[PDB]
Amino acid sequence: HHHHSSGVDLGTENLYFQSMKLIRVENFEAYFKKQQADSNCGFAEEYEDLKLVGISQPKYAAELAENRGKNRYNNVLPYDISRVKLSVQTHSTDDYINANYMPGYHSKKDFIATQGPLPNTLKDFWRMVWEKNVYAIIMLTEYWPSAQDYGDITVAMTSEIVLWTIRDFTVKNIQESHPLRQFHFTTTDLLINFRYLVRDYPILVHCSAGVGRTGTFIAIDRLIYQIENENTVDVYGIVYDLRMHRPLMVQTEDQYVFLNQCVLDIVR
Amino acid sequence: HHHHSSGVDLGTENLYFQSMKLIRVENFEAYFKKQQADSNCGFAEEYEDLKLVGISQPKYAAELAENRGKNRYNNVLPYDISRVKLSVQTHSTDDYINANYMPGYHSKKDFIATQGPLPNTLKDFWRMVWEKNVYAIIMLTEYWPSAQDYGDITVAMTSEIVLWTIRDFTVKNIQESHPLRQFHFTTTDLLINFRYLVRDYPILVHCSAGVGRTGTFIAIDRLIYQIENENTVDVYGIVYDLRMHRPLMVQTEDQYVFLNQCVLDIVR
Amino acid sequence: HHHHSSGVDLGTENLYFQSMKLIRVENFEAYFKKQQADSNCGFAEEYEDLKLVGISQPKYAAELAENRGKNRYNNVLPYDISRVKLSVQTHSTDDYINANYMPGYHSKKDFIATQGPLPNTLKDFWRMVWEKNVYAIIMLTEYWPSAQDYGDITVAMTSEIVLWTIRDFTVKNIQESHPLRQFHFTTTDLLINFRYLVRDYPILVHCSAGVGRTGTFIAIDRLIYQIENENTVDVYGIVYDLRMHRPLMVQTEDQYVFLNQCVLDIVR
Ligand SMILES: [Cl-]
Ligand SMILES: [Cl-]
Ligand SMILES: [Cl-]
Ligand code: NI
Ligand code: NI
Ligand code: NI
Ligand code: NI
Ligand code: NI
Ligand code: NI
Ligand code: NI
Ligand code: NI
Repeated sequence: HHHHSSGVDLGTENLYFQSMKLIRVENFEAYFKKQQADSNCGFAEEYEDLKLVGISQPKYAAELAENRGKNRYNNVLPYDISRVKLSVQTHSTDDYINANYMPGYHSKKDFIATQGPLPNTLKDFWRMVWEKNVYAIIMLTEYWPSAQDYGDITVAMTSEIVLWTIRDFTVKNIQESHPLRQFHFTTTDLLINFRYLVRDYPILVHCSAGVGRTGTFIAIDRLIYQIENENTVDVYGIVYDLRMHRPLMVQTEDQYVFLNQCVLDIVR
Repeated sequence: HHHHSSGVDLGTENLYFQSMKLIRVENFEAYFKKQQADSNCGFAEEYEDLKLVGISQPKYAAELAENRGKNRYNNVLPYDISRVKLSVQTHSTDDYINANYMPGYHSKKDFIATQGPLPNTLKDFWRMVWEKNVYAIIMLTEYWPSAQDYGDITVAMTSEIVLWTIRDFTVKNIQESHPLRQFHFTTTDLLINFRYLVRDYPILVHCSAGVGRTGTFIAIDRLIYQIENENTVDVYGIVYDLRMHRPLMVQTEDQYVFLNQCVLDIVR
Repeated sequence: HHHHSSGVDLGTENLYFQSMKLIRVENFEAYFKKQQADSNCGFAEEYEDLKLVGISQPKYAAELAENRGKNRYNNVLPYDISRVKLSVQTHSTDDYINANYMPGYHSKKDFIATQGPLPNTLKDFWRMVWEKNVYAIIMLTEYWPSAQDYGDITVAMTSEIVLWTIRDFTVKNIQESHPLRQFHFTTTDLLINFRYLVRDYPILVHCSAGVGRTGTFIAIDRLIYQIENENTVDVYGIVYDLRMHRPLMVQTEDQYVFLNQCVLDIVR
């Protein structure tokens, strides 16, 4: 615990000053109207203000020569500070998975946001799932046994209900097993509903780059907790916080604006 | 959790090195004598050593053009890092109140230190009281209904005992209510007694600028807890910590020296 | 809670990136073989990589003119950030003891690592023991009453079993008493056994400079907890963390390599 003087770390200064924008829930009606005017231009400004948040943070792991083929996109790289570090065997660079711990409402490790695994990273994906005791997966878009072995880990599917759909697997170290529930997702009703569905039961959330839909989902889960326990809304401040842990969370003005659309609904 | 190398933030370095001065309570007699000698000159040095603590911290919110009329004094401005951020409606700058969270003995949000509200900030004052769930106010010197509405908040007075005096109000959102107890204060006996009085029952503490009497009060409350649970005294280190969260806490050598006078008494 | 941008504090950057090297316990057999090859050369590289960790941290207290005679060696000085600060009487510099809080598995104050006391620091040593509520001492190599007074503290010996050996003392403020147990230590069996012995019963650990054997002991205690609760090993990351709080913890390649020898055993 230390405070910083002005001038040391500009990023830290942004954080103290304008990292957050609280609205009481009983004023969100009036406020949402204000921002959906001149065609969303108010939300476009909040969204533009967030654009540089957290992008100055180091990402050495992700940029090493050996870890190039483990990243789906070159512009979506995990920040060193929040990345998920796997165990090691042959060299340090085994530890790498394009994945970050994201804060939820209750703690900082509530989520792992990650990209949809590559052919050459499926082994690492399941390793991550086992090592970090992952019990739920949220697929927001075929890396699973329709049992298959992936490295030192064996994955068996044990239930499939197609309605979104729900799947149950067992993950086992081939040298001990935990069970897993994956929630596969396929108006704002559907998103809000899909989440309340999910919440009955570290939550790994992936879309394709692990950033747009992934961010919208995590965000809405947090907003809902804040709407039920506090009686307030902070879309700006949640995305800010997500950006401080992984780049591009909520990737388009439309997703940002859409989050706000979901909130406006819950509030009625 | 990170440690800093030397040279990064001199303020942080001061904090690691000489931010604190512990005296066992059974040695405070001997020590107090030492500092009240050559006419208080020992306490004058501790007091001079504290003079620059925390003043290099950013205060952007407080210095914006729109927030000028919300500050009673121009030399008492809240640091960004600890300021109380209110909810928003028309623009960001609604969030502003000249107020800081101050640490108490038990946590960092134990107190809010603030200035005595201005005519144009009474609405914000009551909003702060409601939003941040304030149950006690400590007035250390007429912003209350002798019910009145202040913005979206309604304040009714429900009890007044004049002895110091004690008042009870109800604060209500005009769109849910909590009750409030205000302790209005009017030798070191009176201060020590006024506090023990207060403690039976986030505590908002205000004098005029929210800094001298405000700091002396908070400080003495902490010292007393430290004297009862630890068996030690750290006046220097408490003021240091208060300065790291709001400027000028304990504003004159006389208040500092007076805190020490109160301690010397409790110790007998 | 703040993250830092790249470039602010290189030490902090090292911490985010390569501060840690996790091995699942069921892979340590294969990994240990790899590092004991070309005559320990793999462990020599891990050990060389750790050599600069934490050495850029400020140590003002330890370097002041008045505190020179309180340090056994001039190259083993406590970092300001973790040093143990004693109470004061005649001036600030009374607070000084060549000692640092070291993190254990459960918290950051689990250990105090310190040098074997000097003739002119025995008073401070016992003061530290009393003030910081020390219940166990681990001697890893005659500062105790075979009752003697040391400053304002009286130390009586109450039990001595010679087998390593175990001693019990009572420490008393001569102006209240707690009891104390000292564990005096005299293959990897003996170290692992000596620890399990110790653990039945802030733990002060000292060798001569408070750094080699001291570090090996603390480290092995942490590794064992990590092997029992996680099912993993991180020798590199534990020493790293110890170096961030006191210099030279695990002082030779042989101690580092020996820690790994102890782990390899437990794993069988
Ligand atoms: Cl973090
Ligand atoms: Cl703070
Ligand atoms: Cl620390
Ligand atoms: Ni800390
Ligand atoms: Ni912390
Ligand atoms: Ni603070
Ligand atoms: Ni942290
Ligand atoms: Ni630390
Ligand atoms: Ni920092
Ligand atoms: Ni904090
Ligand atoms: Ni964080």
